[PDB]
Amino acid sequence: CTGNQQSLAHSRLWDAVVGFLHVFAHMMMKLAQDSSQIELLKELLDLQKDMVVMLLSLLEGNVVNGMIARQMVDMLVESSSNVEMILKFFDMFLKLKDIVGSEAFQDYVTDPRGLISKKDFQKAMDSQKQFTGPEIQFLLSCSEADENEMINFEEFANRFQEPARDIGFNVAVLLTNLSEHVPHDPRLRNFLELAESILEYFRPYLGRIEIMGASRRIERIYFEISETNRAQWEMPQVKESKRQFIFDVVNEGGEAEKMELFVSFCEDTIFEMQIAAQISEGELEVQRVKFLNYLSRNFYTLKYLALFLAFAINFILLFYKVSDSPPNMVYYFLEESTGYMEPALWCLSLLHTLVAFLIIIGYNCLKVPLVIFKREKELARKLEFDGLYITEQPDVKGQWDRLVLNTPSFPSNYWDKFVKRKVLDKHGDIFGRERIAELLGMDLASLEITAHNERTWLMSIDVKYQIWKFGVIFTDNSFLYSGWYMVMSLLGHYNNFFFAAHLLDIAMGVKTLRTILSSVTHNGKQLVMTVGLLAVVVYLYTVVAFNFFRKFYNKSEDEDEPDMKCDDMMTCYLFHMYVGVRAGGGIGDEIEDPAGDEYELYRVVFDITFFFFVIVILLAIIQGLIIDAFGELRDQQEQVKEDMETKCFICGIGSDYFDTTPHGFETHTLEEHNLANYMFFLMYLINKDETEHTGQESYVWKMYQERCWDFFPAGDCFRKQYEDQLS
Amino acid sequence: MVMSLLGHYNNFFFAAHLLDIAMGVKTLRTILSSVTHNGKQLVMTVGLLAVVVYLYTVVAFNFFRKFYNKSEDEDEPDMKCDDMMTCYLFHMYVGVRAGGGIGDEIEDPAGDEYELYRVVFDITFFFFVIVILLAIIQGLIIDAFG
Amino acid sequence: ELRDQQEQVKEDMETKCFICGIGSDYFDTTPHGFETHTLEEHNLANYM
Amino acid sequence: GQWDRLVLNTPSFPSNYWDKFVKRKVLDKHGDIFGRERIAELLGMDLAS
Ligand SMILES: Cc1cc(C(F)(C(F)(F)F)C(F)(F)F)ccc1NC(=O)c1cccc(I)c1C(=O)NC(C)(C)CS(C)(=O)=O
Ligand SMILES: Cc1cc(C(F)(C(F)(F)F)C(F)(F)F)ccc1NC(=O)c1cccc(I)c1C(=O)NC(C)(C)CS(C)(=O)=O
Ligand SMILES: Nc1ncnc2c1ncn2[C@@H]1O[C@H](COP(=O)(O)OP(=O)(O)OP(=O)(O)O)[C@@H](O)[C@H]1O
Ligand SMILES: Nc1ncnc2c1ncn2[C@@H]1O[C@H](COP(=O)(O)OP(=O)(O)OP(=O)(O)O)[C@@H](O)[C@H]1O
Ligand SMILES: Cn1c(=O)c2c(ncn2C)n(C)c1=O
Ligand SMILES: [Ca+2]
Ligand SMILES: [Zn+2]
Ligand SMILES: [Zn+2]
Repeated sequence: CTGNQQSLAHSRLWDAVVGFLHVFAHMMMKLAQDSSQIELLKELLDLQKDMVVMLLSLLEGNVVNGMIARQMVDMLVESSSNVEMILKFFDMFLKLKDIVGSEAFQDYVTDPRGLISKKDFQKAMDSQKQFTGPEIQFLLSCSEADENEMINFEEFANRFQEPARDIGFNVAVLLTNLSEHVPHDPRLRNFLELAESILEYFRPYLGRIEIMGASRRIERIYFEISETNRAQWEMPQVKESKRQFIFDVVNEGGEAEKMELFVSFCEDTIFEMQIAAQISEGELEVQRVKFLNYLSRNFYTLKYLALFLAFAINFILLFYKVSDSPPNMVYYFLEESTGYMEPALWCLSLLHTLVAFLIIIGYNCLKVPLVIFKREKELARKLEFDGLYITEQPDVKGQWDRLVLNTPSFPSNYWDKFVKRKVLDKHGDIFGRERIAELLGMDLASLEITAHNERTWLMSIDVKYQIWKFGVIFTDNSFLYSGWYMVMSLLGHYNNFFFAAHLLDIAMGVKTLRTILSSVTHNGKQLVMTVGLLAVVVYLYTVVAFNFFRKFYNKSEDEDEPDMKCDDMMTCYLFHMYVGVRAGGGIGDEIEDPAGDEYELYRVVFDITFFFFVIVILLAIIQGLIIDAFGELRDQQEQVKEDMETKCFICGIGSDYFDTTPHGFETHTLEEHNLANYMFFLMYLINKDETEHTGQESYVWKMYQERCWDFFPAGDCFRKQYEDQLS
Repeated sequence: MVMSLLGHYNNFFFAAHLLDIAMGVKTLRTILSSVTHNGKQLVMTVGLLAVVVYLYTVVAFNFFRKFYNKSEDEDEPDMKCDDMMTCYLFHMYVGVRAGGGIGDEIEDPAGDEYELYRVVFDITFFFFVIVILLAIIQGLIIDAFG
Repeated sequence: ELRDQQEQVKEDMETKCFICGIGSDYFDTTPHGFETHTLEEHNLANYM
Repeated sequence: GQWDRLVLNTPSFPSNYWDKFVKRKVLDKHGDIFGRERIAELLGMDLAS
């Protein structure tokens, strides 16, 4: 609201702030000289944290060159000599941790207790040339004396770091906000170099983002990112979902759902991260949980020991021979005279059947939730928004899903556990409350009569919900492939040739191969037709042979024994389709010459036409289709890599508009619109309270809690509105 | 230099310098870099050929050993498909080069015993290998040239 | 080629208006801009 | 890189790269931050002398 931000811009509020600036720079530098003064100083840092966030919330709704920004900067330079004293206090107490991490001063202490001598550590700071002369006696006075041989550099590093943590980040926000807001202020240029160390210690934990709300203006929004949110973001199990999410959105997804899939992806990744935090490192439950944690943690590598074994049980098997007298036919092993192979074969079989099971359990305990999360989310959301069932009517998927609504735990992974009430209330009467409570199993009256508002897993394991979950998982594809790998492994103990069907998983995983495997199924609906066309053409050329050319079809040399393959038309047709399309010269290559004048010319056309139509055209098209489907699937993976280096993926502005300066597009992508920044912003919003969301924060949040996507830039990024007014 | 020097050992080595015409002559040097341009995705295709011919060797070693008698002599039986390490080499040697698939080099399935199954074995070995993969490869090669 | 003539159609019908020769970019400066434009401004069904 | 980490001690590291004073430059610019004497030992400069 401007009407308050105008009145605050015209009082003596700056002159109030200047007095608060002068008391802050002098209270700390007096209070930093005792251990028994530290209780007071933590309160002071939390106070000026709340002061500068008032300055930030005063500087929201800010234009690039506005007088509020200009009254902010001269007030900082009317309060110069103290505001560097607070800046140098942040600057000295941050390099103190980075200096003491060097081994040059751990070598300067020879005490095994760690109690470094004061004058010894005094010349240590005098050895490095970054601090000043008065700084070390300021630091020696900050240190404890303890018979002048003990400063205890370890506790001295982190003592004044954790209470000074958020405020040192927060002051860097305001400095980098205003410097990004107004250009050409050399006092700010004096300020930014004076506070360089607090920038780089608080640049990775910072994140920038740019949203456009509040009557068509984009503005830089800033936030904190924890160490924990960046730790479980740079995991490959999270990253593999992203690389797929990059693919199927820019390839087949339109510009509309791009953002809707993005926040859905932001929902799903946030999920996997919760369940990865769940598994991060009488007692039957405890032992089993340790077992599961061990499994899932190794899960990525337990697949490699399954691949090895399987490539070994083969090199062994590749040594079978057959004979009558078993040293009827008795399959046995060559016995190459190495370590007894049979024994090792049995051992590896066992293993390959165990290390499969423990590949199934891992999948069940890792990738299941994120699927029974994707289903629950999508369902509930297409329920309380589109009113799928109560108003409209369904898709085998939908019919199957119309089974858990009665369940007492419908939202079992979808965080929102109140999606029951919402739908009822929003269609309360329109479709009959009691009817809706019956459909959803809420128990209406008693439900709302729940005392909550007013005032042994096997033991109670709901059956019906388990049935729904198993149905949906068995409907999954990747679980079916792991079920097939288990079933083949198990069946292998029946006959080791089945340990030659795991041998085959090298293929379905090895990238360049997996493409060649999807080629067939990519357009089978238009390759099966071609095969069928081959079947019908060979049919038509079989019928004529069965009406006029039966005479020639005698593939038996024996004078007496006549074969006459072309008598039972079901036999002639198979003869053609078996040795016809494989002759390479057509059918006429496998029958007697037409030298006989009888129908000689007609057969001379039958041969040539069968060859040309089939073995030159169709046995070509097919190959054609195949090779092609292999080429296109090698381009869909190309266009992505192309455009991700050409478009911003948030706004549809190419790289040319950001090529009018070095690293223009690069910098734009790297800080203006890193989508990682957006996904972090979503987590930061979800984490903090509601009573603390600032204006723009609460605004974007409340436009998210009802699924409106008008707060993404999509058309201009802070260099099309203010391009002229900023250099 | 090493080939030239070794040539004095046996003049056929003066047929390895003969080959430098190639590595310098532009239009050729391209054809030579084609193979190494994407070998990481052509070696995989070869390997896929190896594995498919393997899978079609195993079935022949479990049900079709009977047919694999490439020796005409009445007495002397060859039976190439007895030592699986022998049957697999027989396939990978005269299989992918038949141009009509493996079924072009064995006795006819006229015998009703497993006649239909062999009529599918032949056609599938031909289609999957000699029409698809021995095509892709050529494909990869020609492309890398384009 | 006969598999591309059927491609270009599906491409451009999602790129041009078919009544005015204005692409989808000019109607991309707002959500569903091109979509709304096609759906009410120029549904040729409306003309017929 | 590992192989290149062999000539830094050599008395003639910049043998074709015209700049033959690239020894001093690096020392001076990281003079203390990483220990002069340590850097002179790494680069075979013989610091003081
Ligand atoms: C380890 C491995 C390496 C290679 C390499 F080719 C590559 F280059 F790709 F890495 C090689 F390293 F060998 F060179 C190929 C496949 C595997 N196999 C598995 O990961 C594995 C093992 C057992 C059970 C299952 I399930 C799997 C497994 O995850 N399979 C699939 C096919 C990837 C599962 S899916 C159908 O994609 O969901
Ligand atoms: C003279 C010549 C002509 C032709 C013509 F084909 C062309 F049209 F290209 F000019 C021809 F004139 F014959 F038509 C082709 C190759 C040569 N060979 C050499 O230059 C030669 C000789 C000996 C040792 C070496 I080393 C070379 C030589 O430089 N080789 C390479 C292969 C170019 C060296 S590299 C691997 O490229 O570094
Ligand atoms: N808004 C964006 N516009 C264009 N490209 C983007 C955008 N956001 C991220 N990227 C892309 O993300 C990539 C970041 O580099 P990086 O290699 O780390 O990611 P990756 O190639 O997908 O694989 P990974 O990060 O897992 O190693 C860059 O290619 C960068 O272009
Ligand atoms: N003026 C127009 N510009 C671009 N596209 C148009 C225009 N008018 C109609 N269309 C196209 O007509 C299609 C309407 O969707 P719809 O699927 O119903 O038609 P269809 O795909 O041709 O087949 P059918 O309507 O018979 O089911 C949209 O793809 C829409 O882009
Ligand atoms: C896991 N999770 C989310 O993913 C989420 C949320 N609110 C919004 N989202 C996206 N809550 C409360 C939540 O617990
Ligand atoms: Ca508030
Ligand atoms: Zn952008
Ligand atoms: Zn129009």
